[PDB]
Amino acid sequence: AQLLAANEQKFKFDPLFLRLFFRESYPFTTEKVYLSQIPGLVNMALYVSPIVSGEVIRSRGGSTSEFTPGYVKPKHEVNPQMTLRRLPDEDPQNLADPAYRRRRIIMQNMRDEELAIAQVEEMQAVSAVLKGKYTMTGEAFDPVEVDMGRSEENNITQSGGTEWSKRDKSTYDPTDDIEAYALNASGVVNIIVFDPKGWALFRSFKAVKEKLDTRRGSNSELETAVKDLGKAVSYKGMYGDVAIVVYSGQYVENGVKKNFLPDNTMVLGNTQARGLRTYGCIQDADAQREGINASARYPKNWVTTGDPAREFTMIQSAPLMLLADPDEFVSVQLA
Amino acid sequence: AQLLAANEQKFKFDPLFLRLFFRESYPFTTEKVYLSQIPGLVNMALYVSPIVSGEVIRSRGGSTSEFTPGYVKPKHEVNPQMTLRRLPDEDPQNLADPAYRRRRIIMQNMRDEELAIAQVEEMQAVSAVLKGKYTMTGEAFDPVEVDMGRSEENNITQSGGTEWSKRDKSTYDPTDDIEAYALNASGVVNIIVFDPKGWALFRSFKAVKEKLDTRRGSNSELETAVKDLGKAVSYKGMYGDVAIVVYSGQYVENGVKKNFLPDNTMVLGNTQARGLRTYGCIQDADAQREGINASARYPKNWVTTGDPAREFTMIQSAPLMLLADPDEFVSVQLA
Amino acid sequence: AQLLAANEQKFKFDPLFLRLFFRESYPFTTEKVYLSQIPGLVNMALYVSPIVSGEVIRSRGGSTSEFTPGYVKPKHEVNPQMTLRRLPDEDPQNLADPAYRRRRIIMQNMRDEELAIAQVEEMQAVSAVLKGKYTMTGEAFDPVEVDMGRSEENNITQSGGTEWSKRDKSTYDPTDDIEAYALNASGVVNIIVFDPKGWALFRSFKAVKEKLDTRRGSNSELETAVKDLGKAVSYKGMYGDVAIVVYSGQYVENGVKKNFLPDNTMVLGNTQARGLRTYGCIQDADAQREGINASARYPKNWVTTGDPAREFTMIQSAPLMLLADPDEFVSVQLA
Repeated sequence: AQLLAANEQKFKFDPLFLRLFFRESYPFTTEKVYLSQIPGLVNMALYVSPIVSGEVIRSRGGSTSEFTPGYVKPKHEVNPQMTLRRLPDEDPQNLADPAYRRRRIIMQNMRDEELAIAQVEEMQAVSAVLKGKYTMTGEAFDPVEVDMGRSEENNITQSGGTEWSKRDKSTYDPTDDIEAYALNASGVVNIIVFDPKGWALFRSFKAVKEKLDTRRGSNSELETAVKDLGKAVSYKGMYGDVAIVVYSGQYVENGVKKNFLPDNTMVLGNTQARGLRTYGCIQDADAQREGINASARYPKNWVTTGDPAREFTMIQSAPLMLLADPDEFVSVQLA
Repeated sequence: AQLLAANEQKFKFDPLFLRLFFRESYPFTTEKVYLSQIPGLVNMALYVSPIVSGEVIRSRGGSTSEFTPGYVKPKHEVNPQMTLRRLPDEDPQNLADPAYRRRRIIMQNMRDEELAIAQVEEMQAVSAVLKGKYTMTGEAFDPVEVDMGRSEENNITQSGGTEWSKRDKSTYDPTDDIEAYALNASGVVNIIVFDPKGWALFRSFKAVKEKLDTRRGSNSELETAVKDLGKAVSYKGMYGDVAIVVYSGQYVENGVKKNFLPDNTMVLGNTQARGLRTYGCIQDADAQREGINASARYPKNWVTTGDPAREFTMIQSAPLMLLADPDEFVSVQLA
Repeated sequence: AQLLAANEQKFKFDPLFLRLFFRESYPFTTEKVYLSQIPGLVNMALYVSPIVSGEVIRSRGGSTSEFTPGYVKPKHEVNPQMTLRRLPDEDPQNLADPAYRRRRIIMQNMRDEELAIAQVEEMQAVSAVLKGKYTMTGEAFDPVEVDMGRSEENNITQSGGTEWSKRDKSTYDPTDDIEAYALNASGVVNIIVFDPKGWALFRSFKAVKEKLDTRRGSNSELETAVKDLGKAVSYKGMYGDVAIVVYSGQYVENGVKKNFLPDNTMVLGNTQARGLRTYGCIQDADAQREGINASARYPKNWVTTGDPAREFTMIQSAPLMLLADPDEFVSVQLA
């Protein structure tokens, strides 16, 4: 059987949300995820004369704690009938070796497994930053709710008398409307990432293209962080002090593709916003014995006997994406 | 006769369709091609409970999983009278000996056999992704039809009603048309490869000229993948987010050179698409006897006696150029 | 733990459809079943000249492929407490040894495995040639559809138009109706398989009673099938050139017995009709580890650890009882 240390992946393919907002991670050593354990923020200094001692500082972070993360654990078989990919310039002599073929199959199954986990880790992020409400469902899970604690004003949808679709396409300037939306953002807005269906509406305005300086090179760091996803994400240009990204990544259902975002929607935030990546206990009998109770991922390979007689490789984790200031992003439902 | 070791070519000149979309290859160990063994696409992760239970994931192949490969075995003769081409740095003194003349004519036959096979493979790939459908024909061979499953929404015909050739060349902006045609691409496009004749009408508009970039290219390693194909491939620049390539390849029929693409056409798509390069078995006694049934190419040299007392060279293969998702591209039929 | 050498069933008990139409069996080597790999029939040898190269015959034709098998795996436990079924003409002295008693109860348990899988094969076969369409389903196995391609011209229902009950049971003749039913058979028909209570009404006609022949012996080799399954199969005699046989077989559901053929049915076919007996792979780690992928049955004895700590016996199969051509039978729904 493959050793547990066979974890040679080193691929970082975070789809534009775990790579820009949810950088820091907090794996937990307890089963449930207790929100009151995060480091939190800090008071100013509390001036004190240098003859008397000062009160010790204590930061706690959040009140509602007893959350519960999902415990996704996809499996795969290693049936040695798959037609292995012809790696460039590899010899055919090595392909005859059963051990090398088995190792190649295990390595490909690891990639397939890790691409299956990040889908949930990004669906959680998308759901968190659209409404601040996110429920976990699935067969045999007892659906668990997650209330991030959003305000109400940070969901402004254009549904009044005048919308961006049913007005003038030559004289209207959306700068004022965008600033009005970003006023209640509890900070300086920096990213106005679009869903391309909703993007095409904004793009039609000439007042946009008359001032959208879409020069190549976003800010010298954003395009460095987003070139890896040449399939899903794209960069439009700079709208002055802010940049525009078009995110079109799709999450696959049992057999069908679906969009992460509703088509005619946009969301505003910052690249410096902090997003928690809290995990939970990897409740495994062997993982407890190897002292890896608190960790991000946990591969395992075993050989089953008798009824489902096969060899399985499984990846298990516990994603409970969170935010510190959920009301800093504003998700505008366009029309 | 020269042995199987006469395979010293190691030249990678696959022309823009086997290198940009069909990079990965899946040679098979059976007469036909079955999509069941193909890894396919990863599914969702399916939240489950803790160690209580766990369900096994199987990656199926869908509905159709049986295709017939396009077997091919072009033959050449090695008559030691053909006047050798004056390749540079070639001394005739160490050339008059037949031991070198034959050894070089063998290599020349290998080169043009491989060139013909690779060019037919590219023709197959273009016929595949220009319209989604495909066929196999030929004298002394049973016709075979191959259907990728392209959606009808990805075959936009420009001739109907609103073309590009009948608009003002200084006021009409074709960005809106490109956006409207690339909206239904099931993924952000970055490659808008044109035709040598089809690019003229697109570029004739003035609005493109100022916005169009020529700055040597700043997209990716794509410029390196283009510089090797200096003859029939030209890289123009930036449309703002996508790259522009004008490709004017040619292939030799019975006696006439023709282009791969229909005259006034263009394609949009992604440079990160998944293009299958499935191959059948090399149904030869020696290949099976040497365990080389699963391979992309098979050279062979022998001498037949009695009626055709001549020495021959063969390169056997069986391409079935296939595309994972045909709906990731848009084929605009310009007019 | 008994090894795979415990294969001593030695019982040939094919019930009248695996013996009359589905004689030829073909265990596949791929998980899914592709009919484009069936050898097919053989034609007359050409009169090739002596001193000339011959021509290679191709034993292929007819795709109709892509059918998946209905994997079946019934378990049993071998707890040594049950009173052993004492076989007639056996030595009772060596029954004292528990090691022999366990080895005998293993085979007594294996017989039930074989019978309970033969019943599933009969369920596959009987209604295979009754409509063409076949839905295989059950718990822990999602429903699967298998369609032969029978035409509506081959499934005449007597209820359409004129019934048979509302007719004179002493003067009317069904010969014209029989010929009309047999005209759309794409081949001569000589079997008139009935249902006993659906055959009583057919026999109720006066002319049929004396018209039916009851001569000794079948045509060539039809009485041979009767001599084996005499409990539920009866051969009335001759009806010109078509044989009258009555199948009153039953299969056991959980605790109740059901008849194989629905009430009012009669099938018109040929004894030489080709009926496939395809199979799937033995999806088991030990099967690949011992190279027994292409097999119909697969015994296994093994020991469970911990929760149901017992020793089990299991047989795995994959019956996909299939017809070479759906248009060789006519299944009249009597009325």
